[PDB]
Amino acid sequence: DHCAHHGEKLVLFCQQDGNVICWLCERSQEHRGHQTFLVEEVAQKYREKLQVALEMMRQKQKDAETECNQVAKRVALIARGKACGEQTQSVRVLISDLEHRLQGSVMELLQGVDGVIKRIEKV
Amino acid sequence: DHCAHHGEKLVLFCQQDGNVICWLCERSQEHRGHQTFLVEEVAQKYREKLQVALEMMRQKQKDAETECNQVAKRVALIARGKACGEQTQSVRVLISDLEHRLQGSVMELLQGVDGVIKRIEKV
Amino acid sequence: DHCAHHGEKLVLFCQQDGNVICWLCERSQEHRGHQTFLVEEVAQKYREKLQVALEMMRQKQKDAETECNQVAKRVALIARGKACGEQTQSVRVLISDLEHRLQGSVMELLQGVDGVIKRIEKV
Ligand SMILES: [Zn+2]
Ligand SMILES: [Zn+2]
Ligand SMILES: [Zn+2]
Ligand SMILES: [Zn+2]
Ligand SMILES: [Zn+2]
Ligand SMILES: [Zn+2]
Ligand SMILES: [Zn+2]
Ligand SMILES: [Zn+2]
Ligand SMILES: [Zn+2]
Repeated sequence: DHCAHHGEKLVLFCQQDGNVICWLCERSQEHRGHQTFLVEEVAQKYREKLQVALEMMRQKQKDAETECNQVAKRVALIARGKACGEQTQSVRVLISDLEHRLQGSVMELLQGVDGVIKRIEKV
Repeated sequence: DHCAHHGEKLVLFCQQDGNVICWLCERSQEHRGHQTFLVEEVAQKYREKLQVALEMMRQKQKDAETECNQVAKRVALIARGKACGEQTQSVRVLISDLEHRLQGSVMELLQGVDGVIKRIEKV
Repeated sequence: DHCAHHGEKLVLFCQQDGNVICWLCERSQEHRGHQTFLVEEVAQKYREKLQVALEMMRQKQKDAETECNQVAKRVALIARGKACGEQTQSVRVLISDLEHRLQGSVMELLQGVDGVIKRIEKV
């Protein structure tokens, strides 16, 4: 909950970068013309954004594996089950990440959140 | 002298609200587009504004009661003295408030000061 | 490294004044419309600016005294050596100041630096 570089409170959320920063960070050239908000005023927006993204991926994952289960119930179908495992990997990691961000604190929720958003957009 | 919500120093005076706030308060949506100044740079303006308002009300109160004393010196004049007591109430409370704001600290002086101004304007 | 007036960290450099100030200083009327930067982001600019200024004055001083040495090697030439001592005084003090600013910390480097710049410009 503290900026390791400046030793100040991490309480500002930059919309350009999706990072949680301190007031001295806000002055640096990195965020010269960036719009910041209080962490306490963007949490709900992103929390609901990740909740829906988690739900839609859980549904897509449930559909995928119920199908993958029928194949495995027949047993080279083995290589097909291997493909499904490799294709759905990034979803399993993303689902895990969102479950961590939602259950945890506001720091874990928002830091680099916009990066997790764009990864969700990819699938 | 501290913001109970954010634990920061109350050193900023918002002109839109007439409140003494902290730097994190200044970031919240409550003061999205409000002009703030240092508490130490608006005290004199408001101090003299309240001094004159106190003086003009003390004079109006002195005139009123000297008149109210003549009536009571006759003794239903009793109900007339009761009316005067009810009519001049808000002035007695305002005079008291200003005496508290002027004698005390800068916090008591400026917090919600603009609210006391508009009440002074009413009479 | 602390603002004696406000007790806050001296981490902001005002370009209009050439002073190192705190965030409460930045709010005062003194710097109403001044551009500030992080001390950590202007040090290099001024450090190199003073390095070149020191070098050019050391060279001008070396040339001057080697000439002053020839005169003193003859010995009223004494009054001429006295004039040289009085003429080159401000350079000897400026050279000393720059050597102090460059060797020391960022505070000593930048505080009132722009004042030392204009004195360097005079010669
Ligand atoms: Zn920082
Ligand atoms: Zn940024
Ligand atoms: Zn599968
Ligand atoms: Zn506050
Ligand atoms: Zn306000
Ligand atoms: Zn009366
Ligand atoms: Zn200061
Ligand atoms: Zn300035
Ligand atoms: Zn000489």
